[PDB]
Amino acid sequence: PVVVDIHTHMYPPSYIAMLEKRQTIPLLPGRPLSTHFASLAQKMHFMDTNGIRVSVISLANPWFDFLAPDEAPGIADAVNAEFSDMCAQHVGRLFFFAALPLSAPVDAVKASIERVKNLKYCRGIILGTSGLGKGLDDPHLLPVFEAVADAKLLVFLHPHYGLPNEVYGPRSEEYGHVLPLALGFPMETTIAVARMYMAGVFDHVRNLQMLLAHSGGTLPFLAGRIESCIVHDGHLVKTGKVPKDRRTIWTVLKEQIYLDAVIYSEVGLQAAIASSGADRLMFGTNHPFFPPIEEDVQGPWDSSRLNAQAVIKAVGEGSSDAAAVMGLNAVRVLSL
Amino acid sequence: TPVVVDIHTHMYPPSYIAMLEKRQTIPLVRTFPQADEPRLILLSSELAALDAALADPAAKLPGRPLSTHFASLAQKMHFMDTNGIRVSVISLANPWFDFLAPDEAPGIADAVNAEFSDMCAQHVGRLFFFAALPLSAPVDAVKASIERVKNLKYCRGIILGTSGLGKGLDDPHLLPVFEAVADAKLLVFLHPHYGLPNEVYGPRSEEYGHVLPLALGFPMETTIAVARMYMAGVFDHVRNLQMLLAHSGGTLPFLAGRIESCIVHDGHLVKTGKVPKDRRTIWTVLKEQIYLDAVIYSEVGLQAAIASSGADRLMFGTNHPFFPPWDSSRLNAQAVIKAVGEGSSDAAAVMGLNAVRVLSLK
Ligand SMILES: [Zn+2]
Ligand SMILES: [Zn+2]
Repeated sequence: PVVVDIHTHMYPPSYIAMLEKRQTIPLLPGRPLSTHFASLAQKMHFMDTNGIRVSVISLANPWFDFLAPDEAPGIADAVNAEFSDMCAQHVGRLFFFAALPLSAPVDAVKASIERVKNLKYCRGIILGTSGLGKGLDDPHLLPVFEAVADAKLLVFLHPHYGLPNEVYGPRSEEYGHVLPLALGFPMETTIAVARMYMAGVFDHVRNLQMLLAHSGGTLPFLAGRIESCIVHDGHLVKTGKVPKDRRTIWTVLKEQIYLDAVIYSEVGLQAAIASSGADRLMFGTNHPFFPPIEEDVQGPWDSSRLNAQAVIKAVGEGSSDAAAVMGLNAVRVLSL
Repeated sequence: TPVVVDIHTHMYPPSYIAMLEKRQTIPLVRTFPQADEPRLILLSSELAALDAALADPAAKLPGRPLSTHFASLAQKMHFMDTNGIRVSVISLANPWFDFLAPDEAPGIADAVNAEFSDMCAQHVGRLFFFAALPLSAPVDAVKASIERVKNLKYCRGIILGTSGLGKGLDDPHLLPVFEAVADAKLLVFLHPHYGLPNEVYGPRSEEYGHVLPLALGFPMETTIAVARMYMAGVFDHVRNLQMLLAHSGGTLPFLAGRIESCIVHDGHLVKTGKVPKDRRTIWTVLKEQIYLDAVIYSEVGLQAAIASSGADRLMFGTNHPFFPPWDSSRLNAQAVIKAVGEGSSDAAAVMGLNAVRVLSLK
């Protein structure tokens, strides 16, 4: 009964080092930074306490997107080295998603892909929605998707930019970070994957595999609506973009898309399972972003247990589908 | 045998269309040489396609085709008879009266609402309507329109967008409007229109047609609006308020759990005492003050909507006549057969009986 967490983050000491040369951004305001973000000891302590055996860690947002094109490749190389080295400290319990210097020229990005492919304990790539600066449906980004897919690396798509702040209205500050995090993040994810599907990225790179943060954002709920809008669209019909042999979003959700379990609900989880299948769901925690305010921070976490109990509500404890989502799927797909 | 009710179905009265035919700014209706039917242009996402069509008469046709079905009450009844729909609760479609000048808004709103009442009178027992409010006008002019539609025959609720008076739905100046509507026992039908700022769809948005604004922008707009209402405490401040949400609440049934998790873990909210132990959760609101329409186009969506609000709070809709190829009305009826089952009490409830009870359709 191996338990694997595929949605878990760290800010390495080398990453925090360069964060304190900037007074622009990254930064009462914002989040408070603790040892849980930086200390690998605190990570393994969290894993032991919460019954987690193997973690596929990844750098948290904003990654390297804010960096200048000249410094970004060098910084990405150093941070990815740290990740590989951190994984070697606890062999068999730690793997990682590498981050790419997407603010650098395409050549440097493709060179990074070749390097991280040959880094120990690396099993994939984490990337945001901005791409090279014009989203994931940017034609210049196709050779990047092709290189990542050929390298046998899983793409972990993660939000950061959310939606433009105006949408939340002039009272947004009164609700804390609830609106950007609860809505902005999953909506950003959905738009990005929709733009990918509409541009035909999945068709052009059919070996590409995609893991989606927060159960696809809202994708499992909006998939049917997206399909209906596609088949009825006059512009797409006239231009011959909708033939009979066209791969529907449901087919892509079951052939090329994986979903995480960080949805905090059995309602949402049931929708995601019915979208991709119980074999294509993977348990996550989003550690260390949601710590208890009243309860002890060094003990068990509320965010991790809510996602765990939802699985038991969805597929039942003891069954093959439960052991798969909780870890055995990640072991299978990410070669652990 | 059980009565079928369509609660999501639209009309533009002829006078409303004529008003749009002479607009040079969105919303508008424009006739093109290469098309028989005029073009309906309602959205900010259509702005670029419009300007390109005016400069070059060879470019793709902007907006959507304006069929006769939008203004035809006869074609509405024909559609109902063909699909076995006994009752339609009709509503003015977006953008309603939002774009009207503050001075002329209440007068036009009063006239159009009276037309809708007269339309329903042509087919007694088969047509009811949601009214629209002159929300660009001062609050007292809005209030005056509420007590007017309160007295109108066959009026069963209010349809409104997400902009409110201009500051959204969490604007405290809008609270008395929610109160008045709730005190009048009128169901509020929240409906999308504004979507999301066009930049989120990227520089290739034109290549995808209407898919992204309609399939994503609309439901996301709805979700942000309701979340803003909820976070502001609108459901606590107006306890008798009942809300019908278009397209199964947008994304709300899927995101509800995430919203809840973010609230309890929000440091700023907990410290300011905005998260008490006796607070009404989003789950509670979804079962007490929120109804959802059954226009989701999937069994996955509908099942999630049923789990969130309950079968007694789901209501069948078609979005007639925004579906030109009649098949989406059959597709949305088909999902009910798989989710709860054909012939059951739950199906009969979703398909019409819930609407009969909640809207007092007699
Ligand atoms: Zn995360
Ligand atoms: Zn509609």
